[PDB]
Amino acid sequence: RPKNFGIGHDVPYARDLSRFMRWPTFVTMQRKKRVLQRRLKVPPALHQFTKVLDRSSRNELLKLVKKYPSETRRARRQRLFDAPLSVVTGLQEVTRTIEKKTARLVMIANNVDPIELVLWMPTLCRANKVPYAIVKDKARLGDAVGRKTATCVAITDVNAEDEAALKNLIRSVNARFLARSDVIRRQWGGLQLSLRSRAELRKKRARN
Amino acid sequence: GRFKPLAIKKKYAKKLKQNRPVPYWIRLRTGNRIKWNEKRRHWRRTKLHY
Amino acid sequence: AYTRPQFRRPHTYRRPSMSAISNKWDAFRVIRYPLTTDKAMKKIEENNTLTFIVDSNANKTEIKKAMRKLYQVKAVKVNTLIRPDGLKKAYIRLSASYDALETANKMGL
Amino acid sequence: GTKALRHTEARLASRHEKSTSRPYGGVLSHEQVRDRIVRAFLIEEQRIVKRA
Amino acid sequence: GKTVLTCRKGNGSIYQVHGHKRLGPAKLRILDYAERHGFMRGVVKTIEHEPGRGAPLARVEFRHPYKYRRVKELMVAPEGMFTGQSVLCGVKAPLAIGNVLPLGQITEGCIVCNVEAKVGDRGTIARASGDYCIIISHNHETGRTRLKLPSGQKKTVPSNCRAMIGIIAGGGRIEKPVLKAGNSFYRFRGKRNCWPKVRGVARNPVEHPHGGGNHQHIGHPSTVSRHAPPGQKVGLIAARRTGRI
RNA sequence: ACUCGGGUGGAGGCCUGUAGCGAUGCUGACGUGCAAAUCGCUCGCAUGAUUUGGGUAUCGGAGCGAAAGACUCAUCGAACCACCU
RNA sequence: UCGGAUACUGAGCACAACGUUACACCGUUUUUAGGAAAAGGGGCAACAGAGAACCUGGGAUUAUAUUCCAAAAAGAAAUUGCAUG
RNA sequence: GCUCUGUGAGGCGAGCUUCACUUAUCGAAUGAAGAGACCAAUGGGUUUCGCGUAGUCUGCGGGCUAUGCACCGUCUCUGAACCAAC
RNA sequence: UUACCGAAUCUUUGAACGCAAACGGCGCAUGGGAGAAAUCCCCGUGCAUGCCAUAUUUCUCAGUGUCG
Ligand SMILES: [Mg+2]
Ligand SMILES: [Mg+2]
Ligand SMILES: [Mg+2]
Ligand SMILES: [Mg+2]
Ligand SMILES: [Mg+2]
Ligand SMILES: [Mg+2]
Ligand SMILES: [Mg+2]
Ligand SMILES: [Mg+2]
Ligand SMILES: [Mg+2]
Ligand SMILES: [Mg+2]
Ligand SMILES: [Mg+2]
Ligand SMILES: [Mg+2]
Ligand SMILES: [Mg+2]
Ligand SMILES: [Mg+2]
Ligand SMILES: [Mg+2]
Ligand SMILES: [Mg+2]
Repeated sequence: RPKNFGIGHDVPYARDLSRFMRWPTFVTMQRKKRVLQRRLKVPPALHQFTKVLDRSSRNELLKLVKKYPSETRRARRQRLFDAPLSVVTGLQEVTRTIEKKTARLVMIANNVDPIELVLWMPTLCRANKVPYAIVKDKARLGDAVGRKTATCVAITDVNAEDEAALKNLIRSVNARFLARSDVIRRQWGGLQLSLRSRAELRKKRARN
Repeated sequence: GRFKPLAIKKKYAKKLKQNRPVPYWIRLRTGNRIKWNEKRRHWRRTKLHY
Repeated sequence: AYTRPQFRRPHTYRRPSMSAISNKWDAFRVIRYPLTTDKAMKKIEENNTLTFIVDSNANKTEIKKAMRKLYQVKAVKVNTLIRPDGLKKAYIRLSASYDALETANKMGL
Repeated sequence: GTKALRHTEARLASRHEKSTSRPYGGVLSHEQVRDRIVRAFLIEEQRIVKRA
Repeated sequence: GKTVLTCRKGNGSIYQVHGHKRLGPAKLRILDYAERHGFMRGVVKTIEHEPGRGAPLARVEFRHPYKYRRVKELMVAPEGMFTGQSVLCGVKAPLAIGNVLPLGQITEGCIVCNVEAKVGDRGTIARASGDYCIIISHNHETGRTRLKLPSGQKKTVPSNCRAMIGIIAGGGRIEKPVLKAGNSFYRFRGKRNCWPKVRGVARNPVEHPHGGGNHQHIGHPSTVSRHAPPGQKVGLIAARRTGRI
């Protein structure tokens, strides 16, 4: 029992309308907030968070952070009847470790509610010459530290078994940021066309 | 006419049983002041427009 | 897999959610006092029909259930009126099996 | 075939009191049904021919 | 002074359109995908009089594009739009009376009605009875046809704009003299509290700028400035010339 | 060529005139009245832009007016209430 | 069983939300809006519109009756709910 | 006038206008009901993250500009109609 | 009986708030009651909006937001 679906024949079976549906406002706006900031010309200070550590490099580093967990509340109490090495976490603690330059690698998160919290941080590691890397999500620095989000993480120090595992990462990290610090302080980002308007331009130049 | 919310009927009912001469025995109390009811109402005069 | 022009919020689970005598209404609050006017005395003997001022908020079915309990007798019908004065007045007619006369005199009337 | 029942009594009326036992019986005049039965058939027969 | 009647009509109190018996907006069908890539056949069902309006409105019944239901829809009728007529709205609608097809696909010189200025706005130009607008040019390179508005007035609109074919029905209303003050009582019964029109010179000095004085006369030119504040902008407004022509 | 009889029909902000709505004249009665605007006769409209109940909307430097500054609760060339006072 | 409400919609109104306002005692009347609880939020607004199952007789009153009447209901109905064979 | 106000390409003159652009903004329509693409780039870069060429740069890890590979990327003059037969 | 004050009682409403309202109207849910050949009927309690907190055994979800 085949059905014609020409216009003005059989009624269509209900095709997906997600693309043309009227969404809840918070949906339309998080979509547009993301569109808006690709297609504006972002500043080099803020664009640098769009550039980010290569994931094969990232995945290596977050596994390192996971190797040096902060002690859990159950154990910290238990230790204190008398600390284990762990990653510095927290914007305030991590800020010191940078300034005191005790930090020997730092992991700024890519996304942050006000990027202002961390927007300065890459310039601050670049100044103290602390290796640093931006990384995709504060949620992953989150779970890596057992927090549900981490704006930052600091590998201030490590056991001898992981010394080189850190060092190659520090140079696979500042290879992309701290080494490129001259490049990073330059690249204005954004200005991406919509691919609904890139293709329109792909074809206008196709026709001329 | 017939129409009355019961709330209005309760009010005219209120004013109706309130429209009574003072009891005789109340005047015989010590220190009594009341004689006539000062709040007697008559439909042809004061109107309880409800 | 949306198939409406506009979004609609999804079903989400929803969890199900001092007086010793709370029922202040009562057979004794409903029925008040039998009425003893001579329109009502015409009904007890001629119509097998007790007359009562009865609580003004009481309804007819409650007045039946109250006669059944106070005076132990069935009321074939109970057409109430609320008096111009504001009291409600039930003319309850008893079932023929129940005399309205034997009962009213049993009632001290 | 239909009676001018008030809807106050239409609920209590027999079903066929408000219709004839024909397709579209309570809705269309017999000619109006036949207009369709033709128009259904003849129009489809032209479409079946427009494939040729 | 005191508020001028021109200003009070803006409160739109007593001065609102009547329209209880009005059938609703008389528009073209929603600019569906079907309009944009084919056509929708709707049969005209019945030609109504909308009170307060000259043109008859038609009741074309298009089948709903996306669901099993039929969508009756109301638009001011082109003349010769009989009931049972099958209207064809859509981009590749055939060019006939009553059909609603893209304006840039209508032949140059043919006359159209119920034209829509903005694309998709559902028909705003040439809707009054007898009215129409000839298409006077296409410009396929820029996709904007011109057309002559029912007033001697050229206008460019996109060819994607819909238009209906033919004159709007009910033309020639105005030709018949009204004769009776009572006859014009009813044409405005279904319209608004527009009528009778008291002359402002017959009004008082409080009521109107023209009002008052012993001989009833305007005291200053009746040709008011465009920038005159409301309550002042009475008489001939921003008039470029006066006089019989 | 489409005219002359005769009927038919019942048109009209058509006519006479009730009801109803008015309100011209007597400058009549009354004029500390029946009445803080009424009475009498006369008169005007009375199929209409008519009259009318209910509901509802629009008011105070505002409303509403077929326009008399008319009307907006006996109050109007700016209601009434209170207040400043 | 009458009328009204339960239970219509109408000119209309306005809660909600949202917006505006120094301020909601404003405005739209749906809400830049996730309004389904088992496509366009809730409500109100007509005792003359829509809706609407009952009639008579009475020897039945001082006063009510389409309302009262008593088992031969003076009687005769229609109607709603549930249930019953 | 300024501001709202961004982006490219120009020219002119000592930041001004043309021209395109599009994310602000504005108007419209809509029950936000079918936009573009696949037809392929003076396009993109997190599973596409990568290679190769020349130029330069280097925190020796790679970068950057040009450039070409790949990959993102690919399919074709009134009737009735729904409730599906990966 | 007076005076005082702890325990209560405190009807319809009212910010009034379950929905209305010139309606002593009408709900849904919960428990009770009477009752009755269940339907009806009375009763109690909850049921407004906004917002904050919380989901303490961590509720159910939505987004071509970010990632994985
Ligand atoms: Mg009097
Ligand atoms: Mg009254
Ligand atoms: Mg009664
Ligand atoms: Mg004058
Ligand atoms: Mg003036
Ligand atoms: Mg003159
Ligand atoms: Mg003059
Ligand atoms: Mg006449
Ligand atoms: Mg005459
Ligand atoms: Mg004057
Ligand atoms: Mg309405
Ligand atoms: Mg109602
Ligand atoms: Mg009625
Ligand atoms: Mg009734
Ligand atoms: Mg009488
Ligand atoms: Mg309440």
